[PDB]
Amino acid sequence: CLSKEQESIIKLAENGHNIFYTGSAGTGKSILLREMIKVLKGIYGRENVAVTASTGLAACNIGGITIHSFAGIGLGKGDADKLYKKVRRSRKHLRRWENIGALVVDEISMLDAELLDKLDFIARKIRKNHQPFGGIQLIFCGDFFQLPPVSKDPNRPTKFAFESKAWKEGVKMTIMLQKVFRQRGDVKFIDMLNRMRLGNIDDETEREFKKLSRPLPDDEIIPAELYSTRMEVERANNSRLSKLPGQVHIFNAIDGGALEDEELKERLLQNFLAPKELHLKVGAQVMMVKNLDATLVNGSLGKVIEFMDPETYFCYEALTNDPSMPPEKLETWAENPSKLKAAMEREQIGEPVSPLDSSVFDFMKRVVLENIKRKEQLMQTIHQNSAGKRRLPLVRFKASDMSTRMVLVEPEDWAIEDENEKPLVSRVQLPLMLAWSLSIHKSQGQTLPKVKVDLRRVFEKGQAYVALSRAVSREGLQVLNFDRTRIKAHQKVIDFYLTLS
DNA sequence: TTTTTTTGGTGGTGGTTGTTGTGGTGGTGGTGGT
Ligand SMILES: Nc1ncnc2c1ncn2[C@@H]1O[C@H](COP(=O)(O)OP(=O)(O)O)[C@@H](O)[C@H]1O
Ligand code: ALF
Ligand SMILES: [K+]
Ligand SMILES: [K+]
Ligand SMILES: [K+]
Ligand SMILES: [Mg+2]
Repeated sequence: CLSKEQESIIKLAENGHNIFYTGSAGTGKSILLREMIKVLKGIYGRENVAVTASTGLAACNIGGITIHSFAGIGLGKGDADKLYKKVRRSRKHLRRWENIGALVVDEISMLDAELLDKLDFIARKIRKNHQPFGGIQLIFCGDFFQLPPVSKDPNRPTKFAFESKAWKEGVKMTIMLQKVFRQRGDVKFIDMLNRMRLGNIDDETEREFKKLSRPLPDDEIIPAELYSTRMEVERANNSRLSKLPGQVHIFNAIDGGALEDEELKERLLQNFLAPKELHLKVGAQVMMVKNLDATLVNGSLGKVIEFMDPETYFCYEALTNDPSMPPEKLETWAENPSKLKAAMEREQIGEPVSPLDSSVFDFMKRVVLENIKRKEQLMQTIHQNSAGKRRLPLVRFKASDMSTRMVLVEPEDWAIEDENEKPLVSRVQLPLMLAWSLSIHKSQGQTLPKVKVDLRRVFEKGQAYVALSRAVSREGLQVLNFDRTRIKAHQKVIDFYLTLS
């Protein structure tokens, strides 16, 4: 049901142009990108379109992965020549760069000039091809009135992308969307945001946002919550978890790394994104933070169903997807776990095991011949035999393709490197974090019809604008600590947008 | 104040980094593995 404007951008891409297209929050940029990818893939081949964004959550929104994950450059910090050498070792990433025909990059506002220039070097060098990006077709999408790249604060609204040599030679074409969809119900709200987008906040606009400080309805819809800093986010996530009914399950990380200063180690540990102490409950909302396979990536959203050991989960999964599931099969595995292990492997202590929440057996429930749910009492027995085995969270993850894949999530390992690649710090922990609340950075690209926003710690230009334009309706938005002095837009972006009509 | 991540050969400034190689479609490495 794409608009006249959206379809012409898709059709322009068919003609082979290297395009950047843009528009205010909620103009339908990502919804259009999703559809565009199908036709680029039909032109180039299923495996030959790189779909990428600046953050994990924004990449998942269009079925892709982070530009960093795609390129194979790690953090991509060093000289272009060093990154290229890292890339050319890894067979997956070198072949990817040689074979792809198109590179899709969403939320481009968060990509700094150095990365584009280095990426240009990499594509030119790998493909033996002096075209702007080795000839890869470029589709760039985002809004530079939103967040700039993440940096600290020497003198760094880091030169944005439009200042990169790679950009000026590569980007052939720009397209601007104008119609705001996200907030379409509320024209006064849309006008307030777009002027807020440009850093032009008047008194009357300020009055209306300060009016939205009233609390949200206590209704069963759990709100999204947005904060500037990870510390704010963790407090909001842990609060919501404590309101959930249920026994807490504690997962303490295993940390290491061959550095003598314990404090220095902890500084490096903070940026691993998986918590030291992961607390989960049945019903907890979680986010995947590691790239495990093709459709389970950083940004995948899920809900904890229960906690089971691998033997129990094999039975749970098979009971799911059952032709009719004669309860005899479950019984064989119950009294003879040696047969469960073989069955499981054919396809490949002092703490009481709490029984499974009855909600996890609801899928079979939606005539006493078939209402004999002995399997529920059979599944509970098999689970009880897991006393003294590790019980992992079963999470229903939802991918960008609308699939609802159930995964019993095992611990993974993280490591960082040096100027070269010696590991400084390493951790083993589940690749999960609570995700009712989101940082404003990772929220960028999301649509949040019920959201609380606390602007108390906003610092970068455009951050306040990003947070409020996630909302759909004013009735579903609360804003705390709005301050107009913290919303001024970057003049370089105002100027750049002047060559656009 | 915030984001970004890692198998194999089209490296060798390292095995303390290989259950990540119980490898070999690599050689400007050798405290690793056969
Ligand atoms: N043509 C359209 N018709 C109806 N709704 C749309 C259309 N385009 C976008 N939307 C809605 O607008 C919201 C934001 O769109 P999105 O593609 O995320 O914009 P952006 O990526 O620019 O923020 C989505 O929830 C989507 O449902
Ligand atoms: F610019 Al957006 F969601 F991608 F507001
Ligand atoms: K090696
Ligand atoms: K060797
Ligand atoms: K080797
Ligand atoms: Mg988008």
